[PDB]
Formats: sequence, structure tokens, C-alpha cells
Amino acid sequence: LKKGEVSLGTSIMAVTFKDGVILGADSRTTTGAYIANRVTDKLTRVHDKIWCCRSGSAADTQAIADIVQYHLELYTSQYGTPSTETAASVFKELCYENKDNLTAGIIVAGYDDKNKGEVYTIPLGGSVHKLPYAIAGSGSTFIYGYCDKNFRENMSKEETVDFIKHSLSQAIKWDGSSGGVIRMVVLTAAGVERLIFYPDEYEQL
Amino acid sequence: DIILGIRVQDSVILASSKAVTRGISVLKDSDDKTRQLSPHTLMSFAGEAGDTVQFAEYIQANIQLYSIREDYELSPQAVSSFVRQELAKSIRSRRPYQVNVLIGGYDKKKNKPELYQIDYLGTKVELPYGAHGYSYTFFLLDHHYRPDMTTEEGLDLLKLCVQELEKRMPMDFKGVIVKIVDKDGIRQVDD
Amino acid sequence: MTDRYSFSLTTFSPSGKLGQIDYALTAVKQGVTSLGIKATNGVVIATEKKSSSPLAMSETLSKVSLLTPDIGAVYSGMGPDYRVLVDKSRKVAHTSYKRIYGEYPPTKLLVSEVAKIMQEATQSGGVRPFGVSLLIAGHDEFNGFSLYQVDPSGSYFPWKATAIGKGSVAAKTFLEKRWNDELELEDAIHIALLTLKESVEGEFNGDTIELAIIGDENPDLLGYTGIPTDKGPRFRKLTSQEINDRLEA
Amino acid sequence: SRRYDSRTTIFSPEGRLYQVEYALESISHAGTAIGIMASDGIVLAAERKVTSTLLEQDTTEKLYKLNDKIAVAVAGLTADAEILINTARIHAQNYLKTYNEDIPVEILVRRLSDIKQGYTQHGGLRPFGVSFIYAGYDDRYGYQLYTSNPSGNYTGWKAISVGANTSAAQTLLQMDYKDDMKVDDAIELALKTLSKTTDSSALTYDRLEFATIRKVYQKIFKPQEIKDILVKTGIT
Amino acid sequence: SSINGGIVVAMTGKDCVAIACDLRKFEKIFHYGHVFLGITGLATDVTTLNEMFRYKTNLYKLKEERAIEPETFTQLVSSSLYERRFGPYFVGPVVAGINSKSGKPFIAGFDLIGCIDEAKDFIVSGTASDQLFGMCESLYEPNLEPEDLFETISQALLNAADRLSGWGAVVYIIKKDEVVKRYLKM
Amino acid sequence: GLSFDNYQRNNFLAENSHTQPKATSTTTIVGVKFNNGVVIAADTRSTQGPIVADKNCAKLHRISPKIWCAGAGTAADTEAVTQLIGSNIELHSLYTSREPRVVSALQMLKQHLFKYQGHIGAYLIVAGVDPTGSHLFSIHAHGSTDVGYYLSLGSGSLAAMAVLESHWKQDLTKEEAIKLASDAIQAGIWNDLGSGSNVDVCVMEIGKDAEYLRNYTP
Amino acid sequence: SGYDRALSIFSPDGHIFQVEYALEAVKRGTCAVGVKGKNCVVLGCERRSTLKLQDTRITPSKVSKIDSHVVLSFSGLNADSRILIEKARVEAQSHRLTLEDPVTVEYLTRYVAGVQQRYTQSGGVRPFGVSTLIAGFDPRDDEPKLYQTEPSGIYSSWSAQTIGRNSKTVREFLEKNYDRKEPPATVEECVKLTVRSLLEVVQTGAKNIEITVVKPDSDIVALSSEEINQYVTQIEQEKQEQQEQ
Amino acid sequence: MNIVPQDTFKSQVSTDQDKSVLSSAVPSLPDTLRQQEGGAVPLSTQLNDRHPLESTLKNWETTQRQRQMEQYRQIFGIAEPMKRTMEMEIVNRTDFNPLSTNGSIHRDILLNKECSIDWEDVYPGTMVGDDVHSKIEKQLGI
Amino acid sequence: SAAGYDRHITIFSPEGRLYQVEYAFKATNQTNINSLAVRGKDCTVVISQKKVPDKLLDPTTVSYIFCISRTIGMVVNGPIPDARNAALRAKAEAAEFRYKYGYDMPCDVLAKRMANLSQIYTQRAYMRPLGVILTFVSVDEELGPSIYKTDPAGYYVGYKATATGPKQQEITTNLENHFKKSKIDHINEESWEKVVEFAITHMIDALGTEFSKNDLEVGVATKDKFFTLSAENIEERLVAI
Repeated sequence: LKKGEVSLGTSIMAVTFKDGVILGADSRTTTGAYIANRVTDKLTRVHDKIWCCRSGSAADTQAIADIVQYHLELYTSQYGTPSTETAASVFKELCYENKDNLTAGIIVAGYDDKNKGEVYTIPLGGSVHKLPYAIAGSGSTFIYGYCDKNFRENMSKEETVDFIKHSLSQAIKWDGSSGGVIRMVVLTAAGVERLIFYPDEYEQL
Repeated sequence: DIILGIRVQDSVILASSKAVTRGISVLKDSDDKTRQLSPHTLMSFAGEAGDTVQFAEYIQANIQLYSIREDYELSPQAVSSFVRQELAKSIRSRRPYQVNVLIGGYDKKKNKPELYQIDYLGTKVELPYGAHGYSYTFFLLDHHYRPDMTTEEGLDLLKLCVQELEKRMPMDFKGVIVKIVDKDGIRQVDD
Repeated sequence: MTDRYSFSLTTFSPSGKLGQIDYALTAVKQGVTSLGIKATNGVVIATEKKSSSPLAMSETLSKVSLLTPDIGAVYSGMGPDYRVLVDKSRKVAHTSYKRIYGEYPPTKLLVSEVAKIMQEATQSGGVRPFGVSLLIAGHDEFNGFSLYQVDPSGSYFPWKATAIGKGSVAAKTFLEKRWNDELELEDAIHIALLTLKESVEGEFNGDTIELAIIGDENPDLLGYTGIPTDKGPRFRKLTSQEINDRLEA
Repeated sequence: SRRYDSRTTIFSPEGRLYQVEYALESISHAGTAIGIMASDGIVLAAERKVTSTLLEQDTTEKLYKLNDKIAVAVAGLTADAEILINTARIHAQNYLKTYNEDIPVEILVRRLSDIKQGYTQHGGLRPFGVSFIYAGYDDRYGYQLYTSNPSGNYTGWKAISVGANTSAAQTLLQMDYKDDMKVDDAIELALKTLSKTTDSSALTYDRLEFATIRKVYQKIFKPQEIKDILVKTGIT
Repeated sequence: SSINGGIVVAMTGKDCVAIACDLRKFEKIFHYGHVFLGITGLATDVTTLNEMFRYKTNLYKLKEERAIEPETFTQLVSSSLYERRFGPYFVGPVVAGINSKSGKPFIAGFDLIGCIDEAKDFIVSGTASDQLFGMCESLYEPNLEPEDLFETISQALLNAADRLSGWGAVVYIIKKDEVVKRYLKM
Repeated sequence: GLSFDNYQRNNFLAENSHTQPKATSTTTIVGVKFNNGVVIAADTRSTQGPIVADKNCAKLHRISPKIWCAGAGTAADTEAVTQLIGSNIELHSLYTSREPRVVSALQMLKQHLFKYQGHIGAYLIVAGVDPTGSHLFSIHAHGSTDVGYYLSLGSGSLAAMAVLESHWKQDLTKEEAIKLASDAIQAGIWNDLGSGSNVDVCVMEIGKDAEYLRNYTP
Repeated sequence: SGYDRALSIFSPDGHIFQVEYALEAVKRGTCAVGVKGKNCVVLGCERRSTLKLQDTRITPSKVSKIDSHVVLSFSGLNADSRILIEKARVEAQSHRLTLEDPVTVEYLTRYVAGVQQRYTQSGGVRPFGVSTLIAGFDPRDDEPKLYQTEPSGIYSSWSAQTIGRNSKTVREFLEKNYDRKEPPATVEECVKLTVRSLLEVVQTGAKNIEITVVKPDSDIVALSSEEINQYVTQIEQEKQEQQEQ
Repeated sequence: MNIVPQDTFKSQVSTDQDKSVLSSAVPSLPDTLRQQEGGAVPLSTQLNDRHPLESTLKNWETTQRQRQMEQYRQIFGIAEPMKRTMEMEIVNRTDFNPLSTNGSIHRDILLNKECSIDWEDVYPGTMVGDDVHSKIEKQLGI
Repeated sequence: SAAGYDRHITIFSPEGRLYQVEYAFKATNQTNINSLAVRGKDCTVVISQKKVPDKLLDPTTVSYIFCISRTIGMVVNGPIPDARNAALRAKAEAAEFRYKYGYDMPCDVLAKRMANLSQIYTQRAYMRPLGVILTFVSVDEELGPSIYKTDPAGYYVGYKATATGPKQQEITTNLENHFKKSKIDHINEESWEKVVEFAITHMIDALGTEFSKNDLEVGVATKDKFFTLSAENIEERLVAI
């Protein structure tokens, strides 16, 4: 990490449920002890139903996301809608081939008519892992055990929303770089849905 | 590595000490710290071993090429400007090396002697007298310099400076090679 | 290796004439007529908008292009060459002058750059010379208003009033008798309209001819207010409504 | 023959370069330029062959300036001439920056001639097809007048002419030139030669370019000055 | 031998400018027509900049067929300085001149990478915090005659020199028509 | 492009006897977005270290007649980058024959700043209007961009941000937005030593020419 | 026939015709003769009659000093000779820089021949239409050296060689008047022989002859018009006296 | 698929690595006179003390071009990068202008930089060489 | 026919013409099929004629309409290999524009880009023009429905409506007469289906002898997406007059 950059210290979550996937994050961007931006949309979109959340260096992650969106546009022009695995592979290649110059970590959530929603994680270094759910960020370390004790396969939409809300609320509570509102994107067969939850709602949980 | 140059009314006198190497005993009669750029332009150099001689030979080759190509002799001012440009270009993309150059000539078109000094960064300055090496002698030159001095007076002043330098030096200071550039060309004084 | 080179396409004929340049001039002489007139208050550049198909939108293609806020140009010959040269000239106006001296280039220097680019294509090994002729009208502080003509060979000359294209000879003859040192911008516009009226075989209205002027500044076209020293653009393309109004009057 | 003229890098069986000869032949299609070296200055004159009405005669097609001491007269294609003139200006500025002195005329002439010769020795390059008359002053030789052709050869002259009527102009100069003429005599001789060798009815001011180099500064005559000189010389 | 360092003072008069430099030959002020430039710093970089600007101004005069204005020269100097972004010269330049078409005096200053610092009263280069900027500010009065401006700049140079030894100064007074060069061998 | 010559010579001079001359390091910059446009304001006092150099500095840069920006950090880098992006934007608008967009300038600036890996010290606030609406972005020197409604930058950015958090709401008029920006700049001036003097303002509204105001406070 | 359109095409009988055509281009140039003596080398060159208006202060000379001990004359296209001479001078200076020793005559001849050969190894280039004579002495040596180089890149060592236009007559004259067993002892005899050889083709005489004399320890002297005129007058007087009786 | 250029350092060195400038007396050694670099610049000094960003800036558009070609190969096939490289090579090889260094218009059109300016475009930047013949020899390989 | 050269490369004939460009233009009519493009109120419709002389050929694989991007559709008149080459290059150009400038590529900009490439092909001696005619149709967010045509000569221009093919004169004259009668530079219908029906009727009354669902190919561009109709959609449009 080059000196004087901006670090994406956040709370990133992605949970796969019966009807698709949900990607959630906070909205805090800090530079040391000062909150540079308390309203930040960290749910980066790379395709109509393929979204991602970034961590590490903001500039490197933004460049990688732009290149991945370009690649997916070319693929869609040629072959049509890509699967989440292809986007994860492009992300992994971009992160791994430049790991000596760029520090980047991605969490990719996607949906398609065949696989029915998937979550992939590319941590620092460039490895890729496919998981039923993923958490990342500086504030994730405080919810690990919680996330291991309340996740069930094939949950309904409401159960997944509540699980993500509770976990992100705890991460916000215990982490200094996590705060603000909770933003969630639901990817299902119907379409893309946006959800925002304010502090006065999740702080009472 | 001590070089001196004194400009008098009709000529330029350049004096250079014998070059020595650390831990090596050498006995020779030659001037390896001076190159004749042209029949009326002489150059003396002092600095790091290797780089300085390569630069001096490069400059001499370029000036000889110009003289052959144009069938004409460059003025001392043009020679000094070319040397300054090449020296600035040499350290363009590398760590600078220690080098100090005294260029003495006799402009035939102006019919007058000239002397220039260029340091390691490429700063060309026209001087009435100059020295490099030990850092003592500028006071002696200042108190005993006149713009209208003859060759003999300049040689006497150079002898006084050489004696003063030898006295402070721990008797390891060998002889000084002295050359005179004037209207008749470049000659060496064996006195 | 025979792949390291390519023989020159333009070569001297036994009579001493470069054949490709002459053929490019011949191609230019078959194009639609364009003209330029220099007045004491501005320079008028005019041309005829040809249309192979009546269903084509005439406003989508413009034969008059803004090079700089003070310099404009018109072409006669091949359209694609005009488009490529206009793009290159717009890029050069910024790379060579504005990013160096902090100001837009004069008319003569931009014309010289365009002429050099055009000449470089006549001494090459795989590109034919550009088959266009150029009329460039501009204004600069230290030289007033200027009009130049650039040949496919890369030669440019200043003109008081000139015309290129199919009816270049007739237009030049008409403009020889209708030019003087006391001419005004409005008189120049009227003379240009009259000269174009004798060259258009088909419908002659505001949607078949195109005009532009280099005159006084237009501060309303800057798009921002607050800086007195920021002069507005002097190049202005006359609308079809204004052309119709002038034709009626 | 037509089997040995399509390329610039092929010799004819007799040992002739046909493209270079065609480039030399192309010179006679341009206006006439005359250079005369006087005992205290240099005079350059040029006849505008392709000048008619409706042309801004105030604003130079044959006379160009390289530095404060060297000027050129052009006969041939104007675009190639501009290319070579910009190259010569850059070379003169480089010489001034390097040696802190003004470049001698012969060095610049030789550089341009070498460029011209190099352009005749590559398959993908055609000869420039321009001729230059160089008028310059330097502290080595004084005033000097040179000419260079598309082949890459250059020569020094006391009075030279290029263009469309070179033979007649050279004959007139040979008849009338004197080694002790002044600048005014050279101006009068150049004007008389241009008037005699012109293809127009009269030698009007609108079809002439004039320049002088004299003590050292240049002077490019404006149309009013040209008209005044024509009136003085009696040509009117 | 030494030479490095120095001071440059630029002041604006009624219809004239004054540019002054110190001196022990080697003068820090050079003119490219009716525009003057004074550079403080390494002598090698000063000479390099002088040669480059003479080159560029000669080419500009040959092409444009006219002299270069102070504003255009200021922009040119800024761009040339920014070209060496990662290898910048150890210099501070100051430009003075009179616009030959409008007559308004122009003075500007630059950092080592060509950031233009245009001041309407006066500009000090080399040393601007010890005894020069304050004394120039105290002694400055707007809209002075050329003689008054010359006296003010000479007084400022003397005050800076005092705060004795071998000292000289070169002062240029620039009007729209003629330029006066004076020495201060005091 | 930019030359790397004399890098070793400069390092040697710094390490042996010489000190490299410093570069101007530019000072409050603010941007406030109101219902039908944006306002970008900056302080006008520039100080050379601890000494005030000028009481009226134009720190507002122009990219397009309706796209403006204000920069902090190295002044030369900010000016050069803004001018280069403005030339590119003008060429692109001529090529497409359309009004330039703020997103295009943002993309160009981001890619250019990421090319040099943060060696160009320009931190920008870019505001503007285009056929798609009014936009306001913040650009970091390493090539990262952020979107917001009100932004502050510079040495006195904390006081300006406090003022903005105090008196900002979604529905604001042009006069209220100008007053809020002026108040933020004034707080940065009074409570910090890096800002002073007057304020430069630029207002860009949808469907109207950009209005540039110098010395709004007097 | 059809085999003369490129340098890379052999003819059925085994000739490259473009080389012959370059030699034909050479044959049009002015005559150039080189004579090797007992202790000197003399290079004579024929000049065209100068025109009335042509300047006579700055015209390039036929004989050029490549180095303080080596001179070079040419015949053929005058423009390519400048390129060859410049390359030779640069190579001489480079060799002196790299090896601290001035070039030998054979080394410079070989370099010029190599450049000429290298300019015949591509179809997009034109060979130099110049044939050169290189004369001098090896450093710290008293053996005269004279070499001839051809456009194809072939060089040879001669004792007396004429190249250019009407060179066959001068070559026959030298073959009938020069014997290698008895080279001229003095410089004056060599100069007289060179003048008499040149006068076979030169229409006017002293005003179309240029002579350069090279002697060891780098002694290169270009004769003036008066000396050549004296030689020509003496030769004409001797010829008239011999023809009288 | 690289964003920042990689492998910019030399792996081997020799005295005859610069094939264009080699001595004729000793072909295994470089020609110092014709290099025209200053006369005191050994090659080893080029291996140490370089600005870290110089390599990144010097080879930046090439890396993006290579990444674009790799993406085309992955998505479109071999034919698309083959055709792009063939067109670019034809355009580069046909051009030969010894008196200029500015690129052609068609090269910019192929590179999609018709209306793009960088510091390379703004800043495009002797006794021996730098003439037409040297460039002819370099181009033709003789 | 060219006399000497110009049979191989693109240089000027003595009359000042480029014969290779003209021959490439002539090569565009080999397919003997016609295409027609019209603009609706907020949509654009392209209709092309399908010919399947060989009964062994699979009809579903025969197509000359391509989806360059989400908003831009393209119709190619000419041989199919150059058609596919141009389609791939257009896709790459549109994606590169979107990546570089941060917004979707307009139709006119893509047409100008392809025209610049065609100019490169017409000027370079070692490159040949593609013997195809391209028609880009879309709904630009700043200009509404848009049709732009580019030819092998490097010339591009926008049309209120257009028709290209071996029988383009009849369709062009019929469209001109209709526009003169209705005095509107477009079609005053709010649904793209009615515009498709109008274009089918115009093609029927221009070419003659009608056609079935297997002899037609229809593409519709809206402000959201460009799509290509199938056999059932074309047949249903045929039913409604």
C-alpha cells in the first residue's frame, strides 16, 4: 500500500439465499480518524445482475472494476449474459497479475438462470474462493463467530435481510471505520432491488 | 591533482602537477593531464580517474573532426561552449563525477589570449586567472596580478605559486609541467 | 529485405510534373463549388450542400467546420479527406500552440501546419496525396482578417477573394468585377450569395447552401460570464433561417 | 528510356538517373530568381510567375529568411521549399546554441545539399525538385552567394540566375556584370535583366520580390519601395 | 566559482518597468527583444535556460514575423519549466516587459516548475524573507515616474546590500519606446 | 513527455551541498450542490509558507464553459492537469459535436492521475452541468474519485465541513447555496491560518450560462 | 536484358549489370590521376573550365584531406563524394579515439570499400556512383600508399592509376612512361610526370589542373596556380624543343 | 492482463548490445564518438539509480495495447488481434519521414487517439550523425 | 477499367478517380437483397429481405442484422464475411468508447468512426476497402431515433429514412412521395409495431409480389434496447395488414 493513499476500511457482506443473492455494505470512508465521506455507495456494479464490493486501495480497485466492466461489455456483445464465474475469473486474473503493484480485494455477487446466484471472494494476493456467504473488511473480524452461528442454507429473503442487517450493525458498532447507513442489493430472478437502512433502525436491534 | 592557469597580455600559461596513483610507483616524463585541442587551444583537466580522460579524449576527437571537416580552427569561445554543452550532457542521466577543466587559447581573429574554467556541473566562467586542486594561493595571485603583465612576469608569478604550494605539500609534490599558448601556437617550458 | 521499404507512389514525369498531384487537382476540379470573400470587417466562406438522396438530413453533414474560435475552413474535393484533415488540424492547434504559448495559433501558422501535413502525403511510400482543396478564413490580433487557399500539393496562398470547384473560373470572373477595398461584411455576404446563385443548378434556398463568417466577437456564445478579458468566438455559422431571410431581401 | 525511370534507385545503361533529371527539368516551370553579389552587399530579386489579380501581394513566395544574416530565393515547389527552410532554421539555431556563434553560410548550404542528395538515394523518397539561391554574410569569407539544385550539388557564384529563363539572364549578366559594382548598380542590373527576360508586357510592381543584405542587416522591400525603385530606374 | 545564488527585483511604474539584479561578465538579466528575464540559482541552469529561450524566441520571430509579447513569453517559460517536471532546474525566473500594443507594463514570477506568480506591485526573487521583500514593500509607491522608480529600486538595492564590500548592481528601466541600462558601481 | 533528465544530478546536489528550491503548494475549497445547479468557491489568499504572497488568487480552473474545478496541492501540477484535460474535452466535444459531460472529464482525470501513480499532487473538486444534469465529484491524487452533495478540501477543510454539516439541506436555492459556500470559506479563513481575504465563486445552473464572481464578499 | 533491373539478380553469364551501370556513371566524371613516387605521392585532378560569373574562393576542391596523413580524390557524382568523405573523416577520428593510433591507408581504403559495398545490399537503396583514389603514408612509416576503390566495394593497390573520363589514354601513357623498377626519385619528377599525363586530355592546361603532394610525417601540400603553370610551360618548351629536332 | 508494466529490467548486458552503434576497428566494443552522449557514459551507470516512475511511463500505452489484444484474443479469437497488429505494422512500415518525428494521422486513427493529447504529444522531444543517411541505414538494415 | 495501375491499389486515375473504391461499391450488390430503415416517433425499424435459394441451407443461420450494443443495431448490405468483420470491429469500437468516455456510444459517432476507418482503407496502398454498406439505427438520448449510413468510400450521412439494395431507387422514390404527402420527416405513431407494419407494407408495395414470414428480417431499436424479431413476430405483424 503506497503512502498517502485511501484505504477502503469497511464492512462487506454477501449472502446467498433460496431465491438469489444479497450484497450488503456500510457507507463510511475514513482517512485516519476523520470521516472523509459518510455517505458512500460501495455497491459497485459491473453487470446488470453482477455486483461487487471493493477493499484495499480505492484507485486500484476502481481501475480493476472499470476494466472488468469493459471486459463484460465485450463478452455480452459477443456471447451474451456472462455467468458470475466468468466475472470472478476476470477479477482474479486482474488482481493476481498485478499483485506486486496493486493492492486490491473483491467480493463478487451474481445471479443467472442456471447457477441461481453465487458469491466469490478474491482476497489480497489474488486467490479465489467460492462460498455460501462471504464477509470482508476491517470490521468483519468482530462478526466472524456471529456469522458462523446464524447462517442457514436456503433462507427466505426476509431472513437474509435480517441476518445481514444484524451482522453489519454489530460490525458497525465494534469497528471505528464502519458506520453510516446499510446498503443492500438483492439479485433474484425478478430483477435488482435496492434497500437502505438508517442508523435509527439497526441500532435498536 | 592541481591545475593552474594565468592569462597575461599576450599569452596563456597552463601548469599541471604530475599525476600519481594510490599505492603505485611510476617514473615517467609525460603530460597525461593535458590534451591539445587545437594548435592554438589547450585544455587541462583534473578529477576522478577514468571518466576525466575519456571526456577529454572525446572532446579532442570532436574538435579535431571539426577542424578537418571545415579546414578552419574554432575560436576559444566556441570550443569552451562546446565543452560546456558536452559536459552538461554527460551527467544528464548519470551521477555527476568530479571534473574541473581549464581551457586556454589565443584567438587569432581577435588577436588576444583567453582563458575559461568549467566545473563539474558545467558552469563556464571566463577568468583572468584560475586554479583547482588544493583548497592559500588566490591571495598571492590577487596581490601580484596585472592585466598587462608580460610572459616573463607571469612565469615568475607561477614559480612563486609553485614554490608556495611545494612548501605546504609534504615534499611529495613533484615537478610541474608548464605550457604557453600564444600567437606562435603551443609550446612547453622545460625551465 | 524487400519488406523494409516501399517505392514512392508520386514520381516525376518526363515533362517534370508530378502525375499524382495533377490527378488530385483534377479530382478537386470535379467537386462542388466553394468560395471565400475577404472584407474590411470579416471574411465570408460559402459552399453548396450537395445531396445524392433527398431523404438525407442536410444538417448532419456540414462542409464548413470550426478549426479554432477564430479560424474556420471549407473544402472542395473528397469528403473523408476533409474530415480527417479537420480532425488533425483541430488536434494540432492545441498540441503545438495552445499548450505551449497559452493561446490559439494565428491563421497563417495553422495553414502552414495543414499544408505541411498535406505535403508529407505527396512524398510517401503507400499513401496517395489528399484529393482536396482548402479555403481557410481566420482572424488574429496582429494581422486582422486573412483568407488562404491550400492545394493538394501542399502550397498555400493568400487571397482577397477566391473560389474552387467545378465553376471556379466563372466565380473568379464574377468576383473580379465585384471586389473593392471599401467592401463591408454585409456587402461581401450579398456578393457571395449572388456568386453562389450562378453555380447551383438545382434548388437554391437556405437548405442547399451553407455560409459562415469571421467577424466581430460573440460573447453570448462563450457559455460563461464573469471574465471581461475572455473574448467570445468570432467564427459564426449562419443558420438556414438567416440565409432564407437574406435571399428574400 | 521508360524502363529505367520509374524508380530513383536504378541506373540507366548509360549511367543516368532519370528521376533526378526530371526534377532538374521541373525547375524551368517556376519564376525567375536572380542573385548578384556586390562589393558591399548582396541583391536578390524574384519574378512572380503565378501572380495575378485578387491575390494579396503584400503577404512572399520566393524570398525567405533563415537567420539575421542568411536569406534564400526559391525556384520550384513551395511546400518542399518550406520544409527545407524550416530544417535550415532549426539547424542554424542548433549551431548558435552549441557554439554560441552564427553558423557560416557554407555549412548550412552543405547541410541542405546533403539532405537533398540523401533524398535521391532511397526508393521511397522522391527528389524535392526545388532550387535555392543562398545569400549570406559571415566573418570568414565575407559576403557569399550560393546555388543548390535538386540533385544535391551546390556552387558559388558572383551573379547567378535560376528559373525559366536562366540562359538569357546569364547572358545578360555576363555582358553587364562588373566586379566593382555597388548595391545600387546590382539592383538596377537585376531589374533590367528581369524586365528583359519577363514574359509579360510590363514589369509591374505586383509581380516582383526584392531583398538586400548589407551593412550587417537584411531588408525585404515592400511594394511601395519596389515601385519607387522601379520609378527611379526608369522601368516604371 | 561561487556565482550560484542572487537576487532579482521587478517593479511596475506608470508606463514603465524596472528590473534589477546584483553583480560582483556574468549578468542574470537577458533580453529577447523588448522582454527581459532575470534568473536566480545555479549558474549552469541559468545559462541553459538563457540558451534555450534565445533558441525558442529566435524561432518564434522567424515564424510569426513579429516580436514576442511578455504574456506569451511568460506562458512559454511556464511550459518549458514544467517540461522538466522530475528533473527541474534549481532556478527562480522573473519576467518583465512592456506590451508594445497596449502599453500596460507586465511583471511575473515563476517557481522551479513554472507556476506563474503574477504580482501587480513588485516581485522579489532569490531572497524574499531576510531584508528584501519587506524593504521593497515599505519603499514601494504605485504610479511612479521612471526616475522615481529608478530611485526607488536603487534605494532598495542599497538597503538590501547594507543588510559595504564589493557590490554592484545592474538596473534596466523599460519604456514602450526606449530602454535604459545603468550600473551601481558604488 | 515529461523529462527525467538531471534526476541523478539533482539527487547529488541535494545530498552534498545544495537545497532544491521549493514549489508552491497552494487554502479552502468548497462545492455545494443545489436543486438546479452547483456552486464552487475558493479562498483567494495564497501564502508562500508563513508569509502571505497574494491577497487575490484565482484558484478556480476552467475545463469547459460549464465545467469548472478547484485544486489543492502542487499548483503547477493542478494547473497543468486541468489545462490538458480541458484541451482533451474541447477536442472531444468538437469531434462529437455535442456538449461535454462531467463524467467524461472525470474519467479522463482519473485515468491520467492513475497513470502517474500519485506522483502528480493534484486534489480536485470538479463541478459542472451538462444535458444530463448537475454533477459534483472529488478526485484524489492517486486516481480515486468520489461523489457527494457538498465537498470541502484544503488546509481549512474541517471548519468548512463543519459549516456544511450545520446548514445544508436537500432543497436549496442559488442564493442560499452561495451564502452557505461563502460561510464555509469564511469559517475556514477565520479558524485557520491557511485561508484569508476574499472568495472566488462560480455558479453553474441548468440551461443557463455559468456565472463567475470575483471578490463576492465585498 | 531483363536481368539489369536490380542489384540482387545475376545474369546468365554471371554479371551484375547495375554495378556496370554505376561504373558507366563514374566514367562521365572528371579525370583523376594518382602517381606513386620513391618518397611521395602525387594526386592530380582535372577541373572544368570555370565560368565567368562563378566564384573562385569557396568552390570545393577535388582533393580532400581525410586525415593529416591521408588524402582522397574521386571521380563520378560530386554529391556522393561529400557523403563518402564525411564518413571517412568520422571513421578516422573514431579509430584514433578508440585505438590511440591514426588509421593506415589500407584501413581507410577498406572502410570506404565496405561502405560502398554495404550500399549495394538492398533493393531500396542506390549505390554510390563514385570511384575513389586514396593516397598517403602509414604513421611513422616511409612507404607511399596508393589505392583505388570502385562502387561495387572492390579496392586495389596501384603504383599509378587514372580514373574518370578519357582515363584509357592517360593509363596507356603511364604504362608507356612509368616503370616500377625506377620510380621517380624526387617530388619534382613525380609532379612533372603527373602534369604530362594530365595534359593528354586537358584541353586548356594550367587552369584545369589541381595537384596535391603527400610526403611522410604528414606533409600535404596543395600546389598553387603559378607552380602548375611553371610546370606546364617547362613541359611545353621541352616538347617544342624535342619536336624541332 | 497487466495494468502496470512489468519486467522492465535488463537481465543480461554486453559491450555490443547496441548493434546500431558499434566500432569498426574493434567490432566487439561500442563507438564512443558516434554515440554523441558525452564521452564519459559507461553502460553500467544505466543499470542503477533510475527514477521508479520512468519505466512505468516509458512503457504504458504498450501495456494497455497488449492487454486489449489479450482481451480480444480471449473474447473474439486469434483473428482480431492478428488483424489489428497487421494493420498497425503495415501503417508503421510504410511511413518513412527522415525530417520529422510526428506520427501519421492513420496511426492515431487506428490507436483511437484522434482527439486525445498527452504530454508526449505536447513535448515531442551534432558533430556526427542525425542525418538522412544514418536513418536510411537504420531503416533498411544495411 | 483501369489502364495501368489502379487495378491493384487505390491511387488516382488520370481522370482523378479511385477505381478500386468504385469496384468495392459495385461489389455491395452481389447479394441481390434490399434493406429499408425508417424512423418512428420514438423508435427505429430496419427490414431486410431474406432469400434462401438452397433448401439444404438452414434459414435461421442466415442474417445480415447485428446487435453492436444495447442501443445500436446495424444492417449490412454486401457479402457476409466483410459484414461480420465490420460487425466485430463496430462492437469493439462501441465498447472502447464506453470504457474511455464514461457514457454510451451514440450512433453518429460510431458511423463517423467507421467512416474514418474506411478513409484509412481508401488512402493506404496496401489496404483494401470492405465492399459493404453499413446502416446504424438507434434511439440517441439527445437526438431521438437516428439512422446513419456509411459506404466503402468513407462517406457517412444521416437519413430521415433510407433504403439500400439493387432496387433502392423505387423504395427511395416511394418514401419521398410519402414524406411529401404527409409533410413529416418521420412517422407519427406511438408504437413500434405499427411502424413495423408500415415498413412491411412499404416494402411490399415497392418490391412487389409480397413475401411471407420466412422471406423477411426485422429489427427494432427503442430508447432502452435494440432487438431482432423472430418468425412468429414477423408473421403476426404480417397478419395485421
